[PDB]
Amino acid sequence: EDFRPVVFVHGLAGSAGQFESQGMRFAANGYPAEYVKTFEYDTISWALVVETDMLFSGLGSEFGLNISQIIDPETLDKILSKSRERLIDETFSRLDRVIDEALAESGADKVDLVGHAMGTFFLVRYVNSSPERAAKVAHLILLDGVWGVDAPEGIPTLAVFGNPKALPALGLPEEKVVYNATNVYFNNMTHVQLCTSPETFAVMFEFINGYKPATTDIVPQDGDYVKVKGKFLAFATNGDVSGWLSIYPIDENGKRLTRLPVKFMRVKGDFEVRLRKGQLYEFQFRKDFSPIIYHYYRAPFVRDDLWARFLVSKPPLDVELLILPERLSPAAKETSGLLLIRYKEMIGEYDEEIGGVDEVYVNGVNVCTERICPIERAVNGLWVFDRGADGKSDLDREVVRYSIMPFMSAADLVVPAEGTISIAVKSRTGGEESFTIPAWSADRHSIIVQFSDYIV
Ligand SMILES: CCCCCCCCCCCCCCCC
Ligand SMILES: [Ca+2]
Repeated sequence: EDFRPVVFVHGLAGSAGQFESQGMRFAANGYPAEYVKTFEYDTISWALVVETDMLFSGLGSEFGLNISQIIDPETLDKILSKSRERLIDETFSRLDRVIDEALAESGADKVDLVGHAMGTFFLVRYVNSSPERAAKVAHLILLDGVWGVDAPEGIPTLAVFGNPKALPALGLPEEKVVYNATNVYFNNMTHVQLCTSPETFAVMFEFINGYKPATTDIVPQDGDYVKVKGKFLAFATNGDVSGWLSIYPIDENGKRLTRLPVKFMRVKGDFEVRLRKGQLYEFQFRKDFSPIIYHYYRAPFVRDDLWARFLVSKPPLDVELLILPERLSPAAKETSGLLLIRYKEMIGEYDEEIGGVDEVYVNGVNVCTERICPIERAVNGLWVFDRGADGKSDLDREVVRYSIMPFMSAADLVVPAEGTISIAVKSRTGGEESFTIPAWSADRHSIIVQFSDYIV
């Protein structure tokens, strides 16, 4: 219509998935869906080579603490041998091409840029790098990231900050400011929650358009079908993953309704398919060079979604092998193993400012406890399996191997591989969501369930 394109840049260990709900909100208010673009990049090399400062000097987080512990000391040397000026130049030239293609497609003369966390550091350096690049930017939005620096010269900038306690608040408390920018605060929100919230959407839309949006809801569209564009990619490093995808419509207990899949395809990174609005589906994937069968579950699509992401574990940060000892035990034919994901921190420790606790039940047992999901761990990914493969559910003994992974935690719960698994969430901001799926065995299968990041 009379709108300009918007481009989003994610933070450390992030992807286009943190702007998926915001893209659907922009389209519900009149934007052509294809006007909302995302730029993805390898965050492990960027942090170590370009943002070494933030990494070991708090500007950022505690990944620095868990780099030598996770990445192979040799691999780390290969990464560190890369030229910094070279990495900066080649990555910025790729963003140039994404911006130029959005301008040619829309006829606009400028675009709006949005960054989250480490992505804010990335964008301030990008806009400051040349007059030519800044001349193509109408507005810059910085979400819960950098502070204590000048907004780029001549570009209207908005900075939005969340609850300091949220993560290592060992620094500035409730007083972070970007110089010469409009600065505002949401003290009731955690880190990733601030990026995906409907209140943040209303603030960004008014800053760039001059009026309040008519709605912040994810409005179902008319028609029987929806267009879905997605990608299978490596966690954190974000490179394209190759494999085979089978899609099956399923009933209320997770049983497949058709004999053959409704869609079957060879995927190399990005894929596109037409599906039924409001219908529950199972996305089965087999990745090249692994015999494991993956089953991904989520709520039905109610409108077109051009930003879906399916995360896959790959070197040099193969987080999934942390679970291999148990997958190799004879007991694995008898239990299931699952990963629960939500781009809005799951919190089991009570706090006033935040004002609420989440409850997450698996076969009736709450795994979002004060011990497993404390505020400081900012849990977006929760692993549930039988630690030790001993047939015992010891929920009070922490699973130490995950204490070193960012945004993740784990629960020692025996889930029998017979019949179905029941999963239910009661959100700290109100409302509930539930799933029933088959209890696939861990010796040959992996289960991923993604909860919606906002329930009205
Ligand atoms: C700021 C964004 C945080 C994102 C947290 C994601 C947690 C889930 C990690 C999934 C790792 C790959 C799993 C592959 C399938 C077993
Ligand atoms: Ca156990």
